[PDB]
Amino acid sequence: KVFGRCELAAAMKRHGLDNYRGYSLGNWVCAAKFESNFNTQATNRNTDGSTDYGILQINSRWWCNDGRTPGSRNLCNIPCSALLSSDITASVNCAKKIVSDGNGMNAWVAWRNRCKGTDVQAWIRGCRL
Ligand SMILES: [Cl-]
Ligand SMILES: [Cl-]
Ligand SMILES: [Cl-]
Ligand SMILES: [Cl-]
Ligand SMILES: [Cl-]
Ligand code: NA
Repeated sequence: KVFGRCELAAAMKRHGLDNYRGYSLGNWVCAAKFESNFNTQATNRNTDGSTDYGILQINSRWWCNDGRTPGSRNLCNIPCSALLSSDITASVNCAKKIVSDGNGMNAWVAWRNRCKGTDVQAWIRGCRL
């Protein structure tokens, strides 16, 4: 599923991401835009053999099991394929664990390089929330 901007903002708000660990909703929409272009089915392989999955490009090196990342962890206790669903529940719940692990949203490289320090409120401007 390719979400619209305001559609995704509303879904993330319903799932409790607005101001989660102090990160306003616009931060999460901005991260999703540049990680996946709002596409739940996005995948990308990393140099070390791990793979990033879904709307927030969560990495099989630490967070999910895809059966092909030897020596990795599965800290969200899910198969990585669950992060590609049109229902974003699994991605949101795993992202909550990630952002709580000490480094905040700096875990998302695209957030750090393209959202951090910008006017992220623009990403939810005009949306009915
Ligand atoms: Cl957009
Ligand atoms: Cl915001
Ligand atoms: Cl594995
Ligand atoms: Cl949902
Ligand atoms: Cl933080
Ligand atoms: Na893994």
